[PDB]
Amino acid sequence: MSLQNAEWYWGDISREEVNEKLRDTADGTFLVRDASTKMHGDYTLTLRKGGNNKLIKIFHRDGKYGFSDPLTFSSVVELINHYRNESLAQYNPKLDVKLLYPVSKYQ
Amino acid sequence: SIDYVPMLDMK
Repeated sequence: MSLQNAEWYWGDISREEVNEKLRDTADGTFLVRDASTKMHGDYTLTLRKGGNNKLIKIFHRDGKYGFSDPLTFSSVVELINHYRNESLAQYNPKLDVKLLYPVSKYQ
Repeated sequence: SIDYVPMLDMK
């Protein structure tokens, strides 16, 4: 399971725990947790940008993953890996960042 | 944003 071994995936932690980790960190710092929803296989990307934590929803429909219509990524790691090298600006002009610094559960 | 960041569709 590529996702469970991903250093930046923290599974079932709270909004409050994530806020502790993201506190005072540089823009581009990010982790992924499970969505507060009941297991739609849904995850939440939290991203540091402009001094606050952006909550970005990772949708899971058919067998695909993504931030909006259409869902085209075959895994959440594939998705996150993509936006490590490409800004999220095309989804929302306020989000002119990449996923730069992973919050690592090994580190 | 209000809670979750609005992300635009590409379709």
